[PDB]
Amino acid sequence: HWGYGKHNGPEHWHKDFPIAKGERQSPVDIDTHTAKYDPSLKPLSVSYDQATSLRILNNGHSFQVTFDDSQDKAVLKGGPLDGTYRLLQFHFHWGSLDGQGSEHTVDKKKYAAELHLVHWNTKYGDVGKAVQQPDGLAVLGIFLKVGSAKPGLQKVVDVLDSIKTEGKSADFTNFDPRGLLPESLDYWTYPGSLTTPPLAECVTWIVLKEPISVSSEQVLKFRKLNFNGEGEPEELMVDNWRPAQPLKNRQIKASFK
Ligand SMILES: [N]S(=O)(=O)[C][C][C][C][C]C123[B@]45[B@]67[B@@]89[C@@]1%10B81%11B698B746B814B562B%10%1143
Ligand SMILES: [Zn+2]
Repeated sequence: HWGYGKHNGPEHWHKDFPIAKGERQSPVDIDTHTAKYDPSLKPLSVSYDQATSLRILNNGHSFQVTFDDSQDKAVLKGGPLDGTYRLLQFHFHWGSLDGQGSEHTVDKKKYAAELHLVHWNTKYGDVGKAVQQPDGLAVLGIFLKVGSAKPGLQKVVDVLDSIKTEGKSADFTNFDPRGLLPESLDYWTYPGSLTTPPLAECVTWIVLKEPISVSSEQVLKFRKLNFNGEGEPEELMVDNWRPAQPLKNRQIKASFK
């Protein structure tokens, strides 16, 4: 039922998910001048050398690449985190035009898209249990700007024609998520939520300062996907982003000066 349209979009979500108006919702505007440099923050540890991608799926809200999270193969640790977080999946949010699409904003600037690498804390054993905990998930967010192509994204965009509509999926092995990362691991961090229903307040957000560049042709392939199932009226999967939510009683910390 929920989606991104006029009648079922983000302003409606609180009716099914009342935490939508809670105290630690995501995304937020990152006011770069108000973020506090915290010299006690550690460098982020991203260990993706043994990542095993499995499948790529159109879920009717975005597309996602799912990983084998049954062992510690692709993990996030360090930064603001305590313990080890396993990579479950990545997905994107994007716009109908290049001036919107990101969920987080930086001094009110919207990027063309935002990549989310979703990880869960191994202390809770499974993602279902982790979503019920205030430190259950760590999501690494990366902004996409339009310019030069990202070579490491191309394997992903080339299979999107095979998952056009909601419910389609395909085998998607040997995809290396290291090829989606920018040079710097400088980050902002704050406590927040899932940006899609159920909007659970379980996420340590880690948002990279450095965007990656993708080409117009790459982002145009995102915009050919459909929210609808095959046999329903065609509704392009664009503008699948939640807008910035109130910061309330939170401080955004920066790993860098
Ligand atoms: N946009 S985001 O905040 O990166 C989404 C983060 C969570 C994605 C993975 C999920 B959410 B809860 B638990 C796990 B199951 B249920 B719903 B289902 B989706 B998958
Ligand atoms: Zn997301």
